[PDB]
Amino acid sequence: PLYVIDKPITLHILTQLRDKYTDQINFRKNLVRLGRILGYEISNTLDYEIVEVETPLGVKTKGVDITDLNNIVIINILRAAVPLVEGLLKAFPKARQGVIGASRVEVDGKEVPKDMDVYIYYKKIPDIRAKVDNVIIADPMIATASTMLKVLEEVVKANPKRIYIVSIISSEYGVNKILSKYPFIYLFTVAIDPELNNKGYILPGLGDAGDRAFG
Amino acid sequence: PLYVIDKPITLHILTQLRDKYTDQINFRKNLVRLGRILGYEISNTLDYEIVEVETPLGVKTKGVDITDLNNIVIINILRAAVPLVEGLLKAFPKARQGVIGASRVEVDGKEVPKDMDVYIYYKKIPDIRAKVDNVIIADPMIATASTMLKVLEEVVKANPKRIYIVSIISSEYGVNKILSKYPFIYLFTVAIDPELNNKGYILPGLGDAGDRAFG
Amino acid sequence: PLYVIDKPITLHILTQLRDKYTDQINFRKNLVRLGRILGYEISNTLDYEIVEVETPLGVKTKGVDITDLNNIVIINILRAAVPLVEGLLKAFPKARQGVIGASRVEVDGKEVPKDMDVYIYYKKIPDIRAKVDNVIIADPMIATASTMLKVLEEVVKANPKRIYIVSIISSEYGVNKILSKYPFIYLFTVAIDPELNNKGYILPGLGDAGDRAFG
Amino acid sequence: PLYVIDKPITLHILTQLRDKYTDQINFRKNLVRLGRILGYEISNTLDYEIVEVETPLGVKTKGVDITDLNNIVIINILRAAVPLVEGLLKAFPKARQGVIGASRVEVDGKEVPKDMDVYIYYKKIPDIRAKVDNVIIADPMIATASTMLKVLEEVVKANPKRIYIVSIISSEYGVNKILSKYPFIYLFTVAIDPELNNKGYILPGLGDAGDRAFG
Ligand SMILES: Nc1nc2c(ncn2[C@@H]2O[C@H](COP(=O)(O)OP(=O)(O)OP(=O)(O)O)[C@@H](O)[C@H]2O)c(=O)[nH]1
Ligand SMILES: Nc1nc2c(ncn2[C@@H]2O[C@H](COP(=O)(O)OP(=O)(O)OP(=O)(O)O)[C@@H](O)[C@H]2O)c(=O)[nH]1
Ligand SMILES: Nc1nc2c(ncn2[C@@H]2O[C@H](COP(=O)(O)OP(=O)(O)OP(=O)(O)O)[C@@H](O)[C@H]2O)c(=O)[nH]1
Ligand SMILES: Nc1nc2c(ncn2[C@@H]2O[C@H](COP(=O)(O)OP(=O)(O)OP(=O)(O)O)[C@@H](O)[C@H]2O)c(=O)[nH]1
Ligand SMILES: O=P(O)(O)OC[C@H]1O[C@H](OP(=O)(O)OP(=O)(O)O)[C@H](O)[C@@H]1O
Ligand SMILES: O=P(O)(O)OC[C@H]1O[C@H](OP(=O)(O)OP(=O)(O)O)[C@H](O)[C@@H]1O
Ligand SMILES: O=P(O)(O)OC[C@H]1O[C@H](OP(=O)(O)OP(=O)(O)O)[C@H](O)[C@@H]1O
Ligand SMILES: O=P(O)(O)OC[C@H]1O[C@H](OP(=O)(O)OP(=O)(O)O)[C@H](O)[C@@H]1O
Ligand SMILES: [Mg+2]
Ligand SMILES: [Mg+2]
Repeated sequence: PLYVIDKPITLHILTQLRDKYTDQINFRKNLVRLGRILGYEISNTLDYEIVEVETPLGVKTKGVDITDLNNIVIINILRAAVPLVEGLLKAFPKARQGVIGASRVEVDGKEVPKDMDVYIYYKKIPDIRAKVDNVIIADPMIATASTMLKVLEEVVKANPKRIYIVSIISSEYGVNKILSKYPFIYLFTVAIDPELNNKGYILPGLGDAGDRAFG
Repeated sequence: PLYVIDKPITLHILTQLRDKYTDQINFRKNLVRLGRILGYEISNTLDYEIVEVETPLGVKTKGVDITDLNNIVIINILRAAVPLVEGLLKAFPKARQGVIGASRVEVDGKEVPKDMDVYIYYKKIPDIRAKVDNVIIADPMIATASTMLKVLEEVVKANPKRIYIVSIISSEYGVNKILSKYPFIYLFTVAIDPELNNKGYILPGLGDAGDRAFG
Repeated sequence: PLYVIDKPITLHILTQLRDKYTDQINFRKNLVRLGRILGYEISNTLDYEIVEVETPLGVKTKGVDITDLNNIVIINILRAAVPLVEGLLKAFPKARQGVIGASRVEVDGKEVPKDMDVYIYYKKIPDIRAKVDNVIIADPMIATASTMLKVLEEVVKANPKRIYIVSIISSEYGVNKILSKYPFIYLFTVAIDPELNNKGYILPGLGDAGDRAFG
Repeated sequence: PLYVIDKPITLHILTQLRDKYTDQINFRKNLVRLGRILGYEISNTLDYEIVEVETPLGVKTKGVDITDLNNIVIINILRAAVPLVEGLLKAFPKARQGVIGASRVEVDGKEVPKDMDVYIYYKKIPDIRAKVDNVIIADPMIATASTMLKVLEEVVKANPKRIYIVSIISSEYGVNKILSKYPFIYLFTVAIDPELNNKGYILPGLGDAGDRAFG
């Protein structure tokens, strides 16, 4: 399932992020912001049940309860996901948090075509309850999806109820590469960019979210 | 224009607010929360223009810019709007803030039928630019709309570009009373309750938002 | 008890507030900020008890518990206290909130000397438990103290355990006028300005906090 | 320079963190909280200059300006520092952010005495301006200081103006091991615990801040 959250509010922030004349304080702050907005979108897609409450004037009345806000396992993909996951926690307070690190298998002869043999050098995920939890992998940029797919490779094994992916900008290539392989995946993103260059950088993109937000 | 923002996320919070076993910290915090969510809805309805930005890799590209986030005049209707306006400011940072106080013309013989001759005892609004600003009157509860209409009576005179109304719960009666009189009004609300009793209290409602949030 | 919280961090923000080239977003945001900082100062003066907790490795160990964070009644003095009280709530989540409005008894012949016969036109305070609660009246500016003293006049009657006053800038005159009358009062403030002019405006002051923050 | 920020407000939160009956939402939230409080302490120790501003009524007047809030390089030591650094950013918005990962040189024969040959497997620090920046390394727990010293080993090389260390709980052993080696270091911490066991765990401590906050 593809969800392209391109409303005015989100395209407004996305524009600020794109703009290179946007300093670090603002670039970082916008990541957190979207995190909370896309965090809200995913919320309106989670499993909920109808409940009954009793108002003050004593009137038992129906209501909704997103019981699944109790089964959230967010997975922070360093280094740029951090700020994104910050805003995500504002929507999923009850989430356990996984941390993952991945590096392109250092080749030597610049090759990044469709695959840069990614490799995990850090992994710390809480227990994922099979067919119960809703895993949410966060990473602002999905370019060649080498990273994402490598992370998924491991998550899929846990067999959680649902698997969500939250990115700001993902590439034409990267979105199809993922969904074709894992069609049951709920992929949320704000914009889907046409192409990526021969270095794996997304175009038009927005530069390096990691350095833009940290350095 | 009526906008009933009844998505799962908003009906979820609304349910917590309804529930009388919800303490003050949480009841108040949920008002602020919705304020920011309904603040986001109104944002996706504001006038924006297409802009062009230059990414880092040097790619001039299109984007949206809600220029109207610059022309916002929020109007806080004491006493319960305060918390609501708190979250609203998180969506409209550039807004000037009006403060208003209204009291039912103290009669003596309990009468609240369709009108309780409301009266303004406090008023402090910034300058409202005719046909430029977008006025946003905030008040969680719209019951008989005596208060709202009394406030509008004064705002309409300013002749702003648009006029929005943000309420959590508004009554069948109160919504129609307002829109029939002022059809051009963008009325945002989460739920619209069937009826109000003979004291002007909304049913099923959620009790007194003012005392629930303050006392 | 006078507490002049003039540390670098607070004098830094106070300076920004003083500066007239500080827009509304920043001026307002700094009020909230100080609110939370002065909110922290008052916290280190509240009654607490020593407690014992059991760490994970199973080690019962001592700790402090500011039990009095449970007995807080904040009193928001319109119109400028609002933003200040916003940050104050971030330190005292468990506080009930009073709202008060006061106006100089509209004379005609500009007189503001030592007294401008203030008058309350709005009042909504929760129940204040005698000798239990710690009342905290918030108002960024204490000039002639006509407002403050008028508000206190009513609060003193409740006979709460303690009474705190949180202001950003208070005048030489206003501070002494209050403490001399009510010596048991814990008055917190960042700076105490030399004098106020013949209109009741503080000098050097920082202008109208109300219009600076709202309009 | 040792700074033990053991005020009631900080010992209050520290107590909640110690307490094993404190869930994840609250344990994590308290880390962020302290981050902002200890972030404020360090602020009152930074180099500032006296400035002059012009109030509204037109009165040039003195003020303080912590110019050094412009030269902050925070260094997040995974995995627990994340939440701590979250609150730290609320005090140092203008900071560049370094990320570091360290692992005990996997031996085989449980030995952790005074040194567990630590090893860095991840490092991404922005440029540190020699004798200009104020580096702030964040890590809630300083036990044997193997991690801290290993991180410092690299930071010292940059020769920044000042080097701060922000921890919640640090051990008798770890504090002296660091300051003896690097006496010019400004070490901030809330509590200093007596001893650590033979596994490197602090006593009384508060358990694993990483798993307490993430899993
Ligand atoms: N039990 C508990 N939950 C908290 C507390 N603080 C935050 N939370 C939860 O964490 C979520 C996000 O919290 P924060 O990081 O403080 O975010 P925020 O900017 O305050 O956002 P909102 O609280 O939604 O307005 C909230 O929606 C709450 O569900 C706390 O002190 N206690
Ligand atoms: N220029 C400026 N704008 C600010 C500052 N702090 C907040 N704002 C603006 O005010 C809005 C809401 O700010 P806050 O009350 O801090 O809300 P928040 O919980 O931090 O929410 P977000 O900043 O959106 O994540 C933001 O979206 C900003 O546009 C500040 O220090 N400087
Ligand atoms: N039980 C409960 N308490 C909350 C919640 N959100 C906030 N609080 C309390 O309210 C205080 C201030 O909350 P906020 O207005 O969200 O402030 P904040 O900017 O998030 O500040 P901190 O939570 O202290 O980091 C906190 O210190 C909490 O004690 C919530 O969802 N549940
Ligand atoms: N220019 C700019 N600075 C911002 C903005 N939002 C936050 N900041 C800065 O970042 C700091 C911490 O911001 P947040 O993470 O929003 O923290 P917060 O809970 O809102 O805390 P306070 O803003 O201090 O009340 C602030 O003190 C500001 O200096 C923004 O929209 N624009
Ligand atoms: O889809 P892919 O082509 O794999 O690219 C996406 C990933 O690459 C970048 O991380 P990087 O390794 O540059 O580290 P960073 O997190 O510090 O940016 C980016 O932050 C994503 O994590
Ligand atoms: O549509 P209406 O029938 O006019 O009712 C709605 C208004 O009444 C209540 O205010 P109240 O006067 O009770 O003061 P409060 O703000 O302290 O609740 C409520 O908070 C609204 O402001
Ligand atoms: O010590 P005093 O001389 O009485 O002055 C202090 C009070 O005066 C101002 O309120 P104002 O009536 O101007 O309304 P405002 O809250 O909108 O600023 C100020 O905001 C204080 O509330
Ligand atoms: O002073 P030391 O004895 O070196 O111990 C302190 C460090 O050890 C822990 O990290 P850990 O390696 O357990 O990973 P974590 O960050 O996930 O807790 C802790 O979070 C500190 O980072
Ligand atoms: Mg909060
Ligand atoms: Mg903010």
